[PDB]
Amino acid sequence: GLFGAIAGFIENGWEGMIDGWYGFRHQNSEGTGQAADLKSTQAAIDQINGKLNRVIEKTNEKFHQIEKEFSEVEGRIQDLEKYVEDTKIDLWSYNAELLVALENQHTIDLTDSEMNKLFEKTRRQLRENAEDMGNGCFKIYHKCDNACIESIRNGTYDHDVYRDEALNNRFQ
Amino acid sequence: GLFGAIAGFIENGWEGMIDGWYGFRHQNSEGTGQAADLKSTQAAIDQINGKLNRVIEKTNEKFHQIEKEFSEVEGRIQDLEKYVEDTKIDLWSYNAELLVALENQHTIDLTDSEMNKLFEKTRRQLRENAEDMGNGCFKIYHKCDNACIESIRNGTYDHDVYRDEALNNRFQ
Amino acid sequence: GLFGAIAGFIENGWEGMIDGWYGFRHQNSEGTGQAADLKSTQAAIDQINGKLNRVIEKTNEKFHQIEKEFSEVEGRIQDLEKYVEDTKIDLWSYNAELLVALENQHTIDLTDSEMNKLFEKTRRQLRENAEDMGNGCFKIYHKCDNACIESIRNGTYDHDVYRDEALNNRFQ
Amino acid sequence: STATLCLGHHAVPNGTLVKTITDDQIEVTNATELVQSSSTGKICNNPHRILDGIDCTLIDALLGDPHCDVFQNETWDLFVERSKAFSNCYP
Amino acid sequence: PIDTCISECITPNGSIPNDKPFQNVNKITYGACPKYVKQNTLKLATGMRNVPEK
Ligand SMILES: *[C@@H]1O[C@H](CO)[C@@H](O[C@@H]2O[C@H](CO)[C@@H](O)[C@H](O)[C@H]2NC(C)=O)[C@H](O)[C@H]1NC(C)=O
Ligand SMILES: *[C@@H]1O[C@H](CO)[C@@H](O)[C@H](O)[C@H]1NC(C)=O
Ligand SMILES: *[C@@H]1O[C@H](CO)[C@@H](O)[C@H](O)[C@H]1NC(C)=O
Ligand SMILES: *[C@@H]1O[C@H](CO)[C@@H](O)[C@H](O)[C@H]1NC(C)=O
Ligand SMILES: *[C@@H]1O[C@H](CO)[C@@H](O)[C@H](O)[C@H]1NC(C)=O
Repeated sequence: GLFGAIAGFIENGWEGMIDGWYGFRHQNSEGTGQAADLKSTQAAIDQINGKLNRVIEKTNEKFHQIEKEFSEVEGRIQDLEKYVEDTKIDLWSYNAELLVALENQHTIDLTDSEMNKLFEKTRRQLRENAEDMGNGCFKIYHKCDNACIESIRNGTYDHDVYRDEALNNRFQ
Repeated sequence: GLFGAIAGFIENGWEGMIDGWYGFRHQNSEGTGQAADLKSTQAAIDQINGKLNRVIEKTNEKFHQIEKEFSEVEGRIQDLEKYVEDTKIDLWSYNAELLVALENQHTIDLTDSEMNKLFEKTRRQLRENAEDMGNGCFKIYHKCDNACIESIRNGTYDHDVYRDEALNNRFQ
Repeated sequence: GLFGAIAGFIENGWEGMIDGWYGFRHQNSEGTGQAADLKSTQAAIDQINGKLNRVIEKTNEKFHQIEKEFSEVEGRIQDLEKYVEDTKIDLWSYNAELLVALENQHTIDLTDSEMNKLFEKTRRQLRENAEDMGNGCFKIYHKCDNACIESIRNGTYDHDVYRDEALNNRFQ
Repeated sequence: STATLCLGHHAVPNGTLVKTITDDQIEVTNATELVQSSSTGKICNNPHRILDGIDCTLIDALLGDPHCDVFQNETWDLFVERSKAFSNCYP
Repeated sequence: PIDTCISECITPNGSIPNDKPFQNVNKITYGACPKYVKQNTLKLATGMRNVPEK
C-alpha cells in the first residue's frame, strides 16, 4: 500500500467484480454499467504468476547425505553432525521467512501500483473534461453515453471534441 | 526517497514539529498556525514498530554445541569444526548485513510514501479551490479561517461551498 | 516499473539521447531542440554506482580450509566434509540468486521513480500554464522561446508572468 | 484575500547515519543498534543452574580427584570450567 | 565471575542481554542467545530521512 490506492482513496473493493481484478463502474443517463480492465489485470497476474520460480528455480536433487538420527552417544563426530544439520535448518528457515515476507510486501505494493497506474492513465485520458472526486471516481462534465464510456475504457477517448462543453460545465 | 516528497519537493524538515511526524503549517488572515497529522504519523509508526520481529521472530535457544576454541592441533576433525563455525558465521553476517540494508531502504521508502500520501490526500480534498505551489505548500484561493483549516486537516473540507469564490479568484 | 513512467506513459526511449539518461525534447516556434537533465541522471547514477559494495563489502580472505576433493572412500568424516561443503555452496548460491534478483528489481524501480520524479517536478514548475498530454509530453499554452525552455529545464521557470496569457489560451 | 497551507515533516538537529541498499551512509532521525557488542563481565546464576568449578575440571570431578570431593553428585545446567583448574592425583 | 542476576544468554565474557537479534561478544554461547555476527555495529532506521533546516 505504498501508493494509497488500494485501502487508500479507493476505500472499498467490489465483490461483484468477477470479470477481472481492476475495472470500471460507470453511471450516466442511460444507466449504471460495470466492466473490467483486462490490461491491468493481465499485467498484475503476469507479474504474480511466477515470483517464486525466479528465486528458487526448482528443487535441487540430494541423494546421499550424513546421518541425522543417532541411537547411541558417540561424542565429537555426532556433535558435529548434529550441529551442521541444525545450522543448515536454521539458515534455511530464516531464508524461507525472509523470502516470503519480501515477496508478500512486493506483491501488495505491486497490486497497489497497478491500481494507481490505472487511475492515473484514466485521469490522463480525461485531460480537462473530468474532475477527480477524490474517492477514486471521476466526475465527467458532459453528455457521455455508453460509446463515450467504452472509449474511455478502450483508451481512445477523444478529449478534444468534448473540451468546450466540459469546460463550460465546469467553470460556468 | 522513491516518491520525491521527503528530500524532494518538501525540501526541508520542521524541527519545531514535536507533536508528530507529519503535519500542516497554515497561514491565513488570522495568523500562522501549526498542527500535526495524527493519522499519517500513526500509520508510519505502526509500520515501523515491528519490522524486525516479522523476520527474526526471536532468539532460538541453543544449549550444547561443538567446541569452537582448541588448544592443541589435531588435524581433520578440528579443521572441520573450524570450517563449519566459520561458514556459519559468514553466512549469518551476510544475512544481518542484507537484512539491515533492506529494512533501512524500505523504511525510507515507507516514510517518503506516507508524506506523499498525505500530500495527495490533501490535494484531493481541495479539488479546484487550491493550487499546488510546488514546494509542498498549497495556495488556497478563498477566505479560509481557522475553522476552514481545521476542516481541511480533519478530512471533512466542504469544497462545494467555496468553489465559486475560489474559481473566480483563480481564473478572474 | 512501479510508477508507470518508463515503459508506461512515456512509451518510448530516445536512442538519440547520449548526453544523459533523462532529458527533454522541446518544440516551439524557433524549432525542435533536445537537452539532457543532469541532476536526475546524476542522482540515478549515484544510487546505482555502488549497490553491491553496500551488502557484500568485499571478499573475505580464506587461507587454510578443509579438503574438498577425495581420492579414496573413508566413510563418516568424508561424508561430513562433503555435506558441509555442499551445504555452504547451496546456501551461498541461494544468497547470490536472491541478492541479484532484489538488486535488479530495486534498480528498475529506482530508475522508473527518477523518471516519474523528473516528470512531476516539471509539472509542478508549470503550475497552470501547461497541460499534461498524457504521453509524457507537456503542452505549454504561451509563446515559450528557447530562453523560456532553458528556464524550465533550469528550474527557475517564472510561471507568474505567463499566467494570464496561458489561462486565456486554455479556457478561452 | 487568500490562505496558505504548507505540509512538512519533523526533523532533528543531529541524526544517525544508517546504511541502505542505495547509500553507504544516509542520515535519519532515529536509529536503533542491532548488534549487542558489550558484556557485563559476570555470569548470571539464574535461570540456569550454573556450577562454578573451582580448580576442578569436569573430568577431574568425574573421576573423584581429592580436591574435587565437593563436586560429588553435583548437577548443572552450565558447568563453568576455570582456567586455573589443575590436576592433583595419579597422572 | 558468577553473579546474582537474571539473564538468558551466557558467553565466556559473561551474561549478555538478548533483546537485540545479533551479538558480537563471543561465538561461544549458551541459552537464548543472539546470533554471532562479524560486524560490531548495525544500525536499523526507526525514523524518516533527516533533512534539517539550512
Ligand atoms: C529513538 O527510539 C528509541 C526507541 O524508542 C528511543 O529510546 C528510548 O527513549 C525512551 C524515551 O522515554 C526511553 O524511555 C527508552 O528507555 C529508550 N530506549 C532505549 C533502548 O534507550 C529514542 O529516544 C528515540 N530517539 C529520539 C530522538 O526520539
Ligand atoms: C476499441 O479500440 C479498438 C482499437 O483502438 C477498436 O478496434 C475497437 O472497435 C474499440 N472498441 C471495442 C473493442 O469495443
Ligand atoms: C472533526 O471531524 C469529526 C467527525 O468528522 C467531528 O466530530 C469533529 O468535531 C471535527 N473537529 C475536530 C475534531 O476538531
Ligand atoms: C540557470 O540558473 C542559474 C541559477 O539559477 C543561472 O546562474 C544560469 O545562468 C541559468 N542558465 C543556464 C545555466 O543556462
Ligand atoms: C547532537 O547534536 C549536536 C549538535 O546539535 C552534535 O554536536 C552532536 O554530535 C550530536 N550527537 C550527540 C550524540 O550529541
